[PDB]
Amino acid sequence: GSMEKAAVNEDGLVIPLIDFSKFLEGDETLKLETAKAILHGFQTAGFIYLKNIPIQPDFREHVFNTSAKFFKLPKEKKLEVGWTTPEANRGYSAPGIKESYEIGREDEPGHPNPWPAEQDDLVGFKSTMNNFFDQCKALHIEVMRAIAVGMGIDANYFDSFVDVGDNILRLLHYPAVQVRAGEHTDYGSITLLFQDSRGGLQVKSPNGQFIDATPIENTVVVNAGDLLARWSNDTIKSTVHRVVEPPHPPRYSIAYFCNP
Ligand SMILES: [Ca+2]
Repeated sequence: GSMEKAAVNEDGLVIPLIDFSKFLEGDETLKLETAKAILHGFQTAGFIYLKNIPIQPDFREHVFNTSAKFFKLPKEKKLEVGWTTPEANRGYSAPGIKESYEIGREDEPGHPNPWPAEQDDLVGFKSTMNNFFDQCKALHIEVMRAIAVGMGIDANYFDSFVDVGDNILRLLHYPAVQVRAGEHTDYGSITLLFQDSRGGLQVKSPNGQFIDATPIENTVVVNAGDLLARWSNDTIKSTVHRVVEPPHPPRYSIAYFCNP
Protein backbone atom coordinates (compact mmCIF):
# COMPACT_ATOMS: atom_id res chain seq x y z
CA GLY A 1 0.00 0.00 0.00
CA SER A 2 0.82 3.70 -0.39
CA MET A 3 -0.39 7.17 0.70
CA GLU A 4 -3.61 7.33 -1.35
CA LYS A 5 -7.12 6.40 -0.18
CA ALA A 6 -8.48 3.13 -1.60
CA ALA A 7 -10.57 3.38 -4.79
CA VAL A 8 -12.81 0.57 -3.56
CA ASN A 9 -13.07 -0.61 0.04
CA GLU A 10 -16.06 -2.88 0.71
CA ASP A 11 -16.79 -6.43 1.91
CA GLY A 12 -13.06 -7.19 2.32
CA LEU A 13 -12.33 -6.06 -1.26
CA VAL A 14 -9.64 -3.37 -1.30
CA ILE A 15 -8.66 -1.93 -4.69
CA PRO A 16 -5.89 0.64 -4.22
CA LEU A 17 -5.43 3.95 -6.03
CA ILE A 18 -1.81 4.52 -7.02
CA ASP A 19 -0.07 7.61 -8.41
CA PHE A 20 1.80 6.06 -11.34
CA SER A 21 4.02 9.13 -11.84
CA LYS A 22 5.83 8.13 -8.63
CA PHE A 23 6.95 4.93 -10.35
CA LEU A 24 7.96 6.67 -13.58
CA GLU A 25 9.59 9.80 -12.06
CA GLY A 26 10.43 9.12 -8.38
CA ASP A 27 13.84 8.17 -6.97
CA GLU A 28 14.79 4.52 -6.39
CA THR A 29 13.16 4.45 -2.93
CA LEU A 30 9.87 6.00 -4.08
CA LYS A 31 9.87 3.89 -7.27
CA LEU A 32 10.23 0.66 -5.27
CA GLU A 33 7.57 1.75 -2.80
CA THR A 34 5.07 2.38 -5.61
CA ALA A 35 6.01 -0.82 -7.49
CA LYS A 36 5.44 -2.92 -4.36
CA ALA A 37 2.09 -1.19 -3.80
CA ILE A 38 1.16 -2.10 -7.40
CA LEU A 39 2.22 -5.72 -6.90
CA HIS A 40 0.40 -5.90 -3.55
CA GLY A 41 -2.81 -4.85 -5.29
CA PHE A 42 -2.45 -7.56 -7.93
CA GLN A 43 -1.63 -10.15 -5.24
CA THR A 44 -4.68 -9.38 -3.08
CA ALA A 45 -7.50 -7.86 -5.18
CA GLY A 46 -6.13 -8.58 -8.68
CA PHE A 47 -7.29 -5.04 -9.56
CA ILE A 48 -5.79 -1.57 -9.09
CA TYR A 49 -6.63 1.98 -10.15
CA LEU A 50 -3.86 4.18 -11.53
CA LYS A 51 -3.83 8.00 -11.63
CA ASN A 52 -1.37 10.48 -13.14
CA ILE A 53 -0.56 8.15 -16.02
CA PRO A 54 1.36 9.54 -19.04
CA ILE A 55 -1.83 9.44 -21.16
CA GLN A 56 -3.13 12.99 -20.77
CA PRO A 57 -6.79 13.76 -19.85
CA ASP A 58 -7.32 15.95 -22.93
CA PHE A 59 -6.10 13.16 -25.22
CA ARG A 60 -8.35 10.61 -23.49
CA GLU A 61 -11.33 12.94 -23.99
CA HIS A 62 -10.47 13.48 -27.67
CA VAL A 63 -10.20 9.69 -28.12
CA PHE A 64 -13.63 9.20 -26.53
CA ASN A 65 -15.04 11.88 -28.86
CA THR A 66 -13.40 10.16 -31.83
CA SER A 67 -14.98 6.85 -30.76
CA ALA A 68 -18.41 8.56 -30.57
CA LYS A 69 -18.02 9.83 -34.14
CA PHE A 70 -17.14 6.36 -35.38
CA PHE A 71 -20.20 4.78 -33.79
CA LYS A 72 -22.48 7.50 -35.26
CA LEU A 73 -21.51 6.33 -38.77
CA PRO A 74 -24.36 4.69 -40.70
CA LYS A 75 -24.57 0.92 -40.12
CA GLU A 76 -23.20 -0.10 -43.53
CA LYS A 77 -20.07 2.05 -43.16
CA LYS A 78 -19.32 0.16 -39.94
CA LEU A 79 -20.11 -3.28 -41.46
CA GLU A 80 -17.65 -2.37 -44.23
CA VAL A 81 -14.91 -2.56 -41.56
CA GLY A 82 -16.49 -5.65 -40.02
CA TRP A 83 -14.76 -8.20 -37.80
CA THR A 84 -13.23 -11.05 -39.83
CA THR A 85 -11.20 -13.88 -38.21
CA PRO A 86 -10.79 -14.99 -34.57
CA GLU A 87 -7.01 -14.97 -35.15
CA ALA A 88 -7.46 -11.43 -36.53
CA ASN A 89 -9.58 -9.99 -33.70
CA ARG A 90 -10.00 -6.76 -35.65
CA GLY A 91 -12.90 -4.66 -36.87
CA TYR A 92 -16.48 -3.80 -36.09
CA SER A 93 -18.90 -6.08 -34.22
CA ALA A 94 -22.61 -5.26 -34.43
CA PRO A 95 -25.09 -6.15 -31.67
CA GLY A 96 -25.47 -9.95 -31.69
CA ILE A 97 -27.65 -4.18 -27.10
CA LYS A 98 -24.07 -2.98 -27.80
CA GLU A 99 -21.42 -2.55 -30.50
CA SER A 100 -17.60 -2.61 -30.64
CA TYR A 101 -14.58 -1.78 -32.77
CA GLU A 102 -11.24 -3.53 -32.32
CA ILE A 103 -7.80 -2.39 -33.40
CA GLY A 104 -4.55 -4.37 -33.15
CA ARG A 105 -0.95 -3.60 -34.04
CA GLU A 106 -0.31 -2.34 -37.59
CA ASP A 107 2.47 -4.79 -38.59
CA GLU A 108 1.05 -8.30 -38.05
CA PRO A 109 1.45 -10.14 -41.37
CA GLY A 110 -1.83 -11.24 -42.96
CA HIS A 111 -3.99 -9.41 -40.40
CA PRO A 112 -4.28 -5.69 -41.19
CA ASN A 113 -6.65 -3.36 -39.34
CA PRO A 114 -9.83 -2.52 -41.28
CA TRP A 115 -9.79 1.29 -41.21
CA PRO A 116 -12.98 3.24 -42.05
CA ALA A 117 -13.11 5.74 -44.92
CA GLU A 118 -12.33 9.18 -43.52
CA GLN A 119 -14.62 12.03 -44.62
CA ASP A 120 -15.67 15.23 -42.81
CA ASP A 121 -15.26 14.95 -39.01
CA LEU A 122 -13.94 11.36 -39.10
CA VAL A 123 -10.71 12.71 -40.66
CA GLY A 124 -7.93 11.76 -38.21
CA PHE A 125 -9.60 8.57 -36.88
CA LYS A 126 -6.72 6.28 -37.85
CA SER A 127 -3.87 8.54 -36.71
CA THR A 128 -5.68 9.17 -33.41
CA MET A 129 -6.35 5.47 -32.71
CA ASN A 130 -2.82 4.38 -33.64
CA ASN A 131 -1.49 7.08 -31.29
CA PHE A 132 -3.68 5.89 -28.44
CA PHE A 133 -2.73 2.24 -29.15
CA ASP A 134 0.98 3.08 -28.93
CA GLN A 135 0.48 5.02 -25.66
CA CYS A 136 -1.55 2.17 -24.15
CA LYS A 137 1.22 -0.19 -25.25
CA ALA A 138 3.85 1.97 -23.51
CA LEU A 139 1.69 1.98 -20.37
CA HIS A 140 1.39 -1.84 -20.56
CA ILE A 141 5.19 -2.13 -20.74
CA GLU A 142 5.57 0.15 -17.69
CA VAL A 143 2.97 -1.67 -15.58
CA MET A 144 4.75 -5.01 -16.21
CA ARG A 145 7.98 -3.26 -15.20
CA ALA A 146 6.36 -2.14 -11.96
CA ILE A 147 5.36 -5.74 -11.30
CA ALA A 148 8.97 -6.88 -11.91
CA VAL A 149 10.48 -4.12 -9.75
CA GLY A 150 7.91 -4.93 -7.04
CA MET A 151 8.88 -8.61 -7.16
CA GLY A 152 12.55 -7.68 -6.91
CA ILE A 153 13.51 -9.11 -10.33
CA ASP A 154 15.06 -7.20 -13.26
CA ALA A 155 12.81 -4.30 -14.33
CA ASN A 156 13.01 -5.29 -18.02
CA TYR A 157 12.18 -8.98 -17.53
CA PHE A 158 8.83 -8.84 -19.36
CA ASP A 159 9.88 -6.37 -22.10
CA SER A 160 10.47 -9.03 -24.81
CA PHE A 161 6.94 -10.48 -24.46
CA VAL A 162 5.08 -7.19 -24.35
CA ASP A 163 7.25 -5.51 -27.00
CA VAL A 164 5.66 -7.64 -29.74
CA GLY A 165 2.66 -5.34 -29.11
CA ASP A 166 0.22 -8.24 -29.41
CA ASN A 167 -2.65 -6.25 -27.97
CA ILE A 168 -6.19 -5.26 -28.83
CA LEU A 169 -7.65 -1.79 -28.36
CA ARG A 170 -11.44 -2.15 -28.00
CA LEU A 171 -13.92 0.72 -28.33
CA LEU A 172 -17.34 -0.02 -26.80
CA HIS A 173 -20.63 1.84 -27.23
CA TYR A 174 -23.92 1.01 -25.49
CA PRO A 175 -26.67 2.93 -27.27
CA ALA A 176 -29.54 4.24 -25.13
CA VAL A 177 -30.94 1.72 -24.45
CA GLN A 178 -28.19 -6.04 -14.61
CA VAL A 179 -26.47 -9.07 -16.16
CA ARG A 180 -25.52 -12.54 -14.90
CA ALA A 181 -23.26 -15.08 -16.64
CA GLY A 182 -21.11 -12.14 -17.79
CA GLU A 183 -18.91 -13.27 -14.89
CA HIS A 184 -15.39 -14.07 -16.07
CA THR A 185 -11.65 -13.71 -15.62
CA ASP A 186 -9.59 -12.19 -18.42
CA TYR A 187 -7.24 -14.38 -20.45
CA GLY A 188 -4.17 -12.16 -20.96
CA SER A 189 -1.50 -10.43 -18.89
CA ILE A 190 -3.24 -7.20 -17.95
CA THR A 191 -6.26 -5.26 -19.11
CA LEU A 192 -6.51 -1.46 -19.09
CA LEU A 193 -10.05 -0.07 -18.71
CA PHE A 194 -11.06 3.54 -19.34
CA GLN A 195 -14.66 3.79 -18.11
CA ASP A 196 -17.06 6.71 -18.54
CA SER A 197 -18.74 8.42 -15.56
CA ARG A 198 -21.66 5.94 -15.44
CA GLY A 199 -19.56 2.83 -14.69
CA GLY A 200 -20.95 -0.72 -14.70
CA LEU A 201 -17.95 -2.87 -13.72
CA GLN A 202 -18.22 -5.20 -10.71
CA VAL A 203 -15.48 -7.23 -9.01
CA LYS A 204 -16.08 -10.26 -6.76
CA SER A 205 -15.04 -9.91 -3.11
CA PRO A 206 -13.14 -12.64 -1.24
CA ASN A 207 -16.44 -13.33 0.57
CA GLY A 208 -18.13 -13.73 -2.83
CA GLN A 209 -20.39 -10.77 -3.71
CA PHE A 210 -19.96 -8.32 -6.59
CA ILE A 211 -18.86 -4.82 -5.56
CA ASP A 212 -19.14 -1.85 -7.91
CA ALA A 213 -15.87 -0.55 -9.35
CA THR A 214 -16.92 3.08 -8.88
CA PRO A 215 -15.61 5.33 -11.69
CA ILE A 216 -13.01 7.92 -10.68
CA GLU A 217 -12.11 10.77 -13.03
CA ASN A 218 -8.75 10.64 -14.87
CA THR A 219 -8.16 7.12 -13.61
CA VAL A 220 -7.50 3.83 -15.43
CA VAL A 221 -8.57 0.47 -14.01
CA VAL A 222 -5.98 -2.29 -14.34
CA ASN A 223 -6.47 -6.00 -13.66
CA ALA A 224 -4.37 -9.11 -14.05
CA GLY A 225 -5.53 -11.91 -16.35
CA ASP A 226 -4.99 -15.67 -16.28
CA LEU A 227 -1.69 -15.50 -18.18
CA LEU A 228 -0.15 -13.27 -15.48
CA ALA A 229 -1.48 -15.55 -12.74
CA ARG A 230 0.13 -18.44 -14.66
CA TRP A 231 3.47 -16.65 -15.10
CA SER A 232 3.41 -15.97 -11.34
CA ASN A 233 2.43 -19.54 -10.30
CA ASP A 234 -0.82 -18.14 -8.92
CA THR A 235 0.80 -15.57 -6.63
CA ILE A 236 -1.05 -12.90 -8.65
CA LYS A 237 -4.84 -13.18 -8.83
CA SER A 238 -6.91 -13.16 -11.99
CA THR A 239 -10.09 -12.00 -10.25
CA VAL A 240 -13.65 -12.77 -11.38
CA HIS A 241 -15.59 -9.70 -12.51
CA ARG A 242 -18.48 -8.60 -14.75
CA VAL A 243 -20.05 -5.59 -16.48
CA VAL A 244 -23.57 -4.50 -15.54
CA GLU A 245 -26.11 -1.82 -16.49
CA PRO A 246 -25.80 0.94 -13.86
CA PRO A 247 -28.66 2.08 -11.52
CA HIS A 248 -30.37 5.27 -19.30
CA PRO A 249 -28.14 7.53 -21.46
CA PRO A 250 -25.55 6.22 -23.96
CA ARG A 251 -22.40 4.65 -22.51
CA TYR A 252 -18.84 4.52 -23.83
CA SER A 253 -15.78 2.66 -22.61
CA ILE A 254 -12.33 1.84 -23.95
CA ALA A 255 -10.33 -1.23 -23.02
CA TYR A 256 -6.87 -2.44 -23.91
CA PHE A 257 -6.36 -6.19 -23.68
CA CYS A 258 -2.74 -7.13 -23.44
CA ASN A 259 -1.82 -10.57 -24.82
CA PRO A 260 -5.45 -11.76 -25.10
CA1 LIG B 1 -12.95 -8.57 -18.27
